[PDB]
Amino acid sequence: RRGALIVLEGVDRAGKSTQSRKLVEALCAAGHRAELLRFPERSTEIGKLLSSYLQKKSDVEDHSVHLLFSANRWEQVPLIKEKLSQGVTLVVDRYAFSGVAFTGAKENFSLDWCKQPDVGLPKPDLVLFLQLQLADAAKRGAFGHERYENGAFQERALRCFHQLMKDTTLNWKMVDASKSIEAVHEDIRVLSEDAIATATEKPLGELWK
Amino acid sequence: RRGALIVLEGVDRAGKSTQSRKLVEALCAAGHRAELLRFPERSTEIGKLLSSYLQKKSDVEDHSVHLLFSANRWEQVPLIKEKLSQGVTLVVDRYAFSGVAFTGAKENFSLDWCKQPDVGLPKPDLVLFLQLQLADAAKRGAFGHERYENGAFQERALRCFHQLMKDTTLNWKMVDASKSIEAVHEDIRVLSEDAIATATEKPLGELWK
Ligand SMILES: [Mg+2]
Ligand SMILES: [Mg+2]
Ligand SMILES: [Mg+2]
Repeated sequence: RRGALIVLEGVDRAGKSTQSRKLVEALCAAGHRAELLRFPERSTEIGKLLSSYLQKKSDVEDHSVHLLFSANRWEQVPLIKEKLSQGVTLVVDRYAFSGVAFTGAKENFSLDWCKQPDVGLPKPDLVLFLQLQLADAAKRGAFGHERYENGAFQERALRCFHQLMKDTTLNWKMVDASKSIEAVHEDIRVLSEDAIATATEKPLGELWK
Repeated sequence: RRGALIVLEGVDRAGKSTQSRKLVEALCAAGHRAELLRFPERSTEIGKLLSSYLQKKSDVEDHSVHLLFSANRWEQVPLIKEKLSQGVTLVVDRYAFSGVAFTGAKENFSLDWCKQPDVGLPKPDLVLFLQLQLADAAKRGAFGHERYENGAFQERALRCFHQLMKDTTLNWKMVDASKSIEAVHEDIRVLSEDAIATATEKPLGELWK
C-alpha cells in the first residue's frame, strides 16, 4: 500500500515549514509512517551551490540556477519512489511549483520553459497552497538578507502560482494560512488523512505529463 | 560586426578537439579574432561535478546530470554573447546537440524532454558534424575508462544526432572526417570562412525557438 506524496506550497512567511513539521509529527502520532523532505535540499553538492546563491554569497546565471533547482529535485527521485513504494507518506516543504513560480517571476522567462525540467517528476497526490495576504506575512517578521525576499518580487511569484493552479491535472487545495498555527494545522491534517487513504489507490503519477 | 558562433559535433574519435584547435589557429593566422570554447567546461563548480561523473568517480541521477550539462552551457552565455558582440568568432567543441544525443541514448528519455533545457541558448551560425564510421574511429585508439565510451551506446547517440539533423532551422554541414587531419581541416576552414562572412549579417538567433 503506497504512501502519499504531499506538497506544501505558499506565500512568504505563509507557514510552510512550520506546518510541514507539524503534519509529519501528527501523522506519525496517529500511526502512519510519514517523513519530511524539503526543497531545496541544501545538503548535496548541488544544494550547497543553491544555498550560497540564496544567501547572496554567490551569483549564478538565471537559467543555470533554475536548472540546478530542478536537478536538486531529480537527485532525490530514487529516494522518493523507494519511500512511497514502502508505504511511507512524504510531506514536502516546497517542490517544482516554487521552482516555476520564482524563476517565472523574472523577466523573459516563460512559464512553459520554466516547467520543462521538472516534467516527469513524481506527481504529488495533494498540493496544499497556504494563502495569506503578502501583507499579513509582514506582521510575521521582516524581509531578510536572502534572495527574492522583497515585496515586488514575491508579488510576481504569487501571480505565477495562480497560473499553475489552473492546472486541473493536479489536486490543489487552498488553505487559509491566516489562522492560528494550530487551526491551520488541523485543516491541513484532515486534508492529508483523506489524501493518504483515497489518493493512494492509484499509481504514483508523473508531473506535467 | 559580430563574430560567428561555430560548433563542431561528431562521432567518437571523430576529431572534434583536433579540428577545433586547428580552426582557431588558422582563423587567427588569417587575421580573424577567434577563440576556442568547449563543453563540458570542466573548470566551473558545475563542470567539476560533470568531470567527476564522466570519469566514473561519481554517479549522478540521469535527469540531474542532463540538467547540469545544460546549466554548464547557460553559465557561459553572458561570455558568449559579449564575445560575439565584440566581433570575436567562437569555435565550440561540442554544444547542446551532444547534450541531447547522449542523454537521449538512454532508455526512457524523449528527444523533446532532452531539448528543453537548452531552448533559448545562442544559436550556432554553423554546425559541423564530423562523420566517421563508428569503426574507423576504432582504428583511432581504443575505448577508455570514461563514461559512454562503448560501441552500443555510441550507436544510440549517433541515431539521436541524425534525428537532430532533420531540423532545418539549423545550418548543418556534414564533414567527411575519415580524411587526413590536414584535409579535414581545409574542408572545415573553408566552410568556416563563409559562415563568418555571410552568416553574420543577421542577428544572433535563439536555439530551438
Ligand atoms: Mg520555510
Ligand atoms: Mg513543449
Ligand atoms: Mg575531444
